[PDB]
Amino acid sequence: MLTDPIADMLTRIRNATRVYKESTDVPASRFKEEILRILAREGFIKGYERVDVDGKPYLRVYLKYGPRRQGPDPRPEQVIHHIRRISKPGRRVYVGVKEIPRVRRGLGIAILSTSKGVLTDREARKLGVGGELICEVW
Amino acid sequence: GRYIGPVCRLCRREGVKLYLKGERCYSPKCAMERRPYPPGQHGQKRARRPSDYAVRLREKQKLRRIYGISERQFRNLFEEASKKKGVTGSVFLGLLESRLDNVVYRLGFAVSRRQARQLVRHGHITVNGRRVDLPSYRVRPGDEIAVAEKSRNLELIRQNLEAMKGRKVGPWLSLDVEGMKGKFLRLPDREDLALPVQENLVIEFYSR
Amino acid sequence: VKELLEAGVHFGHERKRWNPKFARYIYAERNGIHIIDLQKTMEELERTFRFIEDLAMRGGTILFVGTKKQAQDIVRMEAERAGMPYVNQRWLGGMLTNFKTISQRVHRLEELEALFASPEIEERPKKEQVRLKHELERLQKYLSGFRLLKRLPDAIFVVDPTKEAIAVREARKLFIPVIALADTDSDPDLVDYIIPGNDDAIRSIQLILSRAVDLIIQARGGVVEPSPSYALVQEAE
Amino acid sequence: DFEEKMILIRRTARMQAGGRRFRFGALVVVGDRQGRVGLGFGKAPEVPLAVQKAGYYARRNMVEVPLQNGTIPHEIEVEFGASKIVLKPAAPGTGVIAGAVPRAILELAGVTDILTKELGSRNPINIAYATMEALRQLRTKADVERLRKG
RNA sequence: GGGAGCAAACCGGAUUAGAUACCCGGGUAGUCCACGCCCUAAACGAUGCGCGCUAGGUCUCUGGGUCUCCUGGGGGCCGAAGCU
RNA sequence: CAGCCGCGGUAAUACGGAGGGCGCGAGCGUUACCCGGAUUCACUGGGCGUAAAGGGCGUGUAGGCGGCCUGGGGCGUCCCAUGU
Ligand SMILES: [K+]
Ligand SMILES: [K+]
Ligand SMILES: [K+]
Ligand SMILES: [Mg+2]
Ligand SMILES: [Mg+2]
Ligand SMILES: [Mg+2]
Ligand SMILES: [Mg+2]
Ligand SMILES: [Mg+2]
Ligand SMILES: [Mg+2]
Ligand SMILES: [Mg+2]
Ligand SMILES: [Mg+2]
Ligand SMILES: [Mg+2]
Ligand SMILES: [Mg+2]
Ligand SMILES: [Mg+2]
Ligand SMILES: [Mg+2]
Ligand SMILES: [Mg+2]
Ligand SMILES: [Mg+2]
Ligand SMILES: [Mg+2]
Ligand SMILES: [Mg+2]
Ligand SMILES: [Mg+2]
Ligand SMILES: [Mg+2]
Ligand SMILES: [Mg+2]
Ligand SMILES: [Mg+2]
Ligand SMILES: [Mg+2]
Ligand SMILES: [Mg+2]
Ligand SMILES: [Mg+2]
Ligand SMILES: [Mg+2]
Ligand SMILES: [Mg+2]
Repeated sequence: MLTDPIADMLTRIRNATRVYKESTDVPASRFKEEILRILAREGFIKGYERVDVDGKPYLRVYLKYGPRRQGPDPRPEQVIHHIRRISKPGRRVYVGVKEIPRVRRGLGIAILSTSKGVLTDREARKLGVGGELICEVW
Repeated sequence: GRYIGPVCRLCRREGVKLYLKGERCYSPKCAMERRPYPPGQHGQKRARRPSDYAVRLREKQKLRRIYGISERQFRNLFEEASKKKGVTGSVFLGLLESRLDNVVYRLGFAVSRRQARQLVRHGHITVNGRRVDLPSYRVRPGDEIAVAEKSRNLELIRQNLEAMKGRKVGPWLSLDVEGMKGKFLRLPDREDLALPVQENLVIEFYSR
Repeated sequence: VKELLEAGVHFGHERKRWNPKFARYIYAERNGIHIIDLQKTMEELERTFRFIEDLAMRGGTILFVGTKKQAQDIVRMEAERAGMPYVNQRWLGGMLTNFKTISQRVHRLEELEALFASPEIEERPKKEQVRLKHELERLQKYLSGFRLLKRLPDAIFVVDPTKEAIAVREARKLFIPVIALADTDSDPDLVDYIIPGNDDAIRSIQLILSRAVDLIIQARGGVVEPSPSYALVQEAE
Repeated sequence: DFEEKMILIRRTARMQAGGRRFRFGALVVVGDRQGRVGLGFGKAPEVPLAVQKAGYYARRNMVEVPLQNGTIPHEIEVEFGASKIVLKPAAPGTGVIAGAVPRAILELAGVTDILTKELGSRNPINIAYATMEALRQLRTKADVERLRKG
């Protein structure tokens, strides 16, 4: 079994980029979707589509990178420089609004899920609600 | 108390022109003229390269030595400054220069940094009317820093207000010379100031 | 200019000793051998030639590299054909990278070269006059193409980027770009402007490389007068 | 033009038939003080001859530091050897709150107000070396924008 | 119980300054078996179990298929990214 | 002498003195004690192949942890009001 799907997606992504794949299948949840979705908003992937990989639903996640480089090691800059799961099964994590953290004195995100839905920090903040810190992506 | 010793010899220590004694640490005699090198058996001899500390330290001892004050006294207005809003460095200087034993050296009345001291202490000065015999008095902005018509009629006062005919006053003061008064207008500013010192480095010594 | 349908000289090389990064440039594997998709080749060729063109007409210089004796000569020739240095015998402990000094060679090549000819040739003992003829003889071997080189070169053109990779590796530490005729046995990544197809096999080294020279000369100041190098294809068969 | 500043200089000892065979090494920063910094490690027989060499290597390994008002865009932690360096950026009036190495790299970046911690190996060579690939790493609301853009 | 060969202890023989040892000729417990105890270890990959991910090449064991290729399971070398 | 490192077997900047020098200043120094440095107990924030560190293995009880879709409840969690 999996232990944390989320984790696992994020990782599957951390893993994929780090060697410049084009696009990786993660297997699909509604939640899972909602998260991917935000990466789009903020431009961390190039997006995702639902696919059926032998008859079981997944989520191809078309990652995105910087431009070919100059000098030894022509390897793109990462866009997704950092992705870390925060809440963890059997270590849950909750922020209320005054607590919601500020990611890279401002340059990336936290993803929270709130009773109002999967948001960014600046998203939940404005919207004025707190919740479960999922992850943390610059 | 305060220091009380070879001053135009610290003129010499930091290695930089220090104003403390007046006409003389002024008039080809404060030694940074005659022997710019530092006091003691090892004066001309080359020194090994200041340790990252040393500097940090000197630059403070400088600033202090300058305003004739004790580190105990010194720090307290530091602590104040960092606690206070806005660029710490400045406000230190801000407050330093807000000292009356300075407000008076600034405003001419006596030549020297130590003179405005023993002139305040011995009574001869007033602020707004009331007298103040405390060097450590924190002049705000509004304050008429005066001579006491009581000593007013004195040799050392005439002389030194007479030398102050013609000369100029820091932006943040109005040395009126008729009623021997003198206003203190707004808190001075790093930019407004003279100082032979790297205030940004003084801070750096107290991050210890 | 430019050429089409050169299946009749080249298509692809090397068996299953590949590099998966190359992966994309492969079409399918026939009888365990790999077979490049020239069609992609064509796209790059342009993107690449476009790059030669400009640096040609800028005034600027290519450096050619084959220490491969599988193509040791085509280089010397096609690089003589464009007034452009070549390296041939073996690449060298930092030719570009330590250049300053690999250059102090050419210096004491000239010094020796024209210290022959006539003047004072023999004002010195002889246990030492066939020793110098040796030091020079040697400079002759590998420095010959490295001669016309005076500053750093504004390109590098390689045949086997894997066989010389101490060349490639070098380029980049200095920010110089890399052209190469790289095939499957090699690392696409570290080539800037790539020619997919045969590290090996005269047939194709010729065709390709020589065209590259077509293009250096053409604009710059010359015309298209078939090269004396098709005549060392007929010397393998 | 440039300021040369040199953190440390050391004595590495070789061994030989008949005894010790000494040698020297130098750590150098070069600043413009305006976003350009250099790190040099300079070894050779003679101290001077070292710093010298350091210098030269310095100016070739150049790091272009996006300042932003005496300070850094956004915190980093960086991990060279098990030297770890923590950089966090501050309001003017803060100071150069670092030690030793990581200071006179920022000092010489023309940084003025920033906060540092070292954790792990204290070793300068690496603590400097880290500090660099720390800077080398920073990015700007701009720079970021540019990556994600669509 | 069993006891052929081996072999702690132990008897002798060499050997060395000594030789309570390496060498030698013997030899009891033991080593074997039943049943009960002991629970130790360089009990070692000196690496806890599980699930997911992330280039390859090569050699080997055993299995399936449209069989000098493909696909599964195990042991082994090199090696991408990465770690240290 | 000495906090640690390590100083003295007739050139000791380290012992004792003197000159000078640095720091502070009606104080200054020693002791002891608490935080700190010490991410050296690591929640923020550490480790366990060779540095200290995987349990001889397994079975399995408490406990911890849980795949995909829908619906109800609102214990966790979140927001606002309010009292304290
Ligand atoms: K025996
Ligand atoms: K540890
Ligand atoms: K179990
Ligand atoms: Mg402040
Ligand atoms: Mg580590
Ligand atoms: Mg340590
Ligand atoms: Mg350090
Ligand atoms: Mg028995
Ligand atoms: Mg026997
Ligand atoms: Mg015996
Ligand atoms: Mg079969
Ligand atoms: Mg296997
Ligand atoms: Mg294998
Ligand atoms: Mg590697
Ligand atoms: Mg003592
Ligand atoms: Mg003596
Ligand atoms: Mg001694
Ligand atoms: Mg001492
Ligand atoms: Mg002494
Ligand atoms: Mg602690
Ligand atoms: Mg151990
Ligand atoms: Mg084990
Ligand atoms: Mg163990
Ligand atoms: Mg259970
Ligand atoms: Mg669940
Ligand atoms: Mg529900
Ligand atoms: Mg419900
Ligand atoms: Mg509730």
